[PDB]
Amino acid sequence: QNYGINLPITGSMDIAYALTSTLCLYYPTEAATEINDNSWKDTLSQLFLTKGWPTGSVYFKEYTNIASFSVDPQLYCDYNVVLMKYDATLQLDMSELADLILNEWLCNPMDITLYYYQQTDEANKWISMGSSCTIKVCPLNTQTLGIGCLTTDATTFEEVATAEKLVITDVVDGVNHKLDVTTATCTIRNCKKLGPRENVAVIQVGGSDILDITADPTTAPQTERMMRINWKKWWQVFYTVVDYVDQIIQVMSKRSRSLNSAAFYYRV
Amino acid sequence: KLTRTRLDRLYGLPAADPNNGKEYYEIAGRFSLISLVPSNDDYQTPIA
Repeated sequence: QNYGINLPITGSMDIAYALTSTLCLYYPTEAATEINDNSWKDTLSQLFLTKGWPTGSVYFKEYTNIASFSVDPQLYCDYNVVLMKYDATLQLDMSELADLILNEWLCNPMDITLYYYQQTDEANKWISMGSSCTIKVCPLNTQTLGIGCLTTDATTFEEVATAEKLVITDVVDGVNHKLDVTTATCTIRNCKKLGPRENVAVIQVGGSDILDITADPTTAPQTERMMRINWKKWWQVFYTVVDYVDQIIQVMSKRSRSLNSAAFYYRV
Repeated sequence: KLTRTRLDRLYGLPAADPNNGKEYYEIAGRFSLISLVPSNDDYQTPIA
């Protein structure tokens, strides 16, 4: 009722206390190709039914290749779980995918053909999503003079990523830069890292864990929303993540942006 | 073939009339020219 005016709230330590939550699971391909059945979905459905969860509440959206899944990951669902098939050769992309879809980025768009830019704080990054991004950046001193790159043309800058679909740069704060991409291929947005996102849980099925979400070198934390399990037959991975899906669900929480009370607080 | 001659089996275009009074031969064909140009791309200039 009284919204958007953050007023203190009185609780108490004096009184003890004595369904509509929707799991929304994703999954990769070679798993499926090895499953060798078209009813597995129905088996998962009936199992969840016996576990206390309604039928018709769980949906399976499939991603083909990890780099393909990197674009536009609008994971809109009451509770989200992402099982990623690990690679010993595709690592940084997994780390940044985790970073993106586990945090909340509020971003504004840019027009690099015209404007200079500059990052502001250790919580400001540049996300870049699309087909084939080839970032071109050229730092500047205080009165717009090229440093290690020539601004009188375009092809002498210092590239930071090639053959990438989704990459999130972090630049030295407090200095202006010239920028180029192919603005018919992919798009870059200047995002502020507002606060952790709690709707999603990412678990990895493969080699060793690599996950960190802070682009800070010093702080490489292990959150709870990042889990790891081994495998030699995907059947057991599915069965098991449903065996403990109770604990997984109790770990996550409702998205602090869609709660009918997060009104006028960034998305509601 | 040269009329009123004793030599047989003669070849080669003549210096007599290589054009037959007609016009120049015309040929349309492409040509590639790969060369090491001298060209200062952008440098050696005021940085201002």
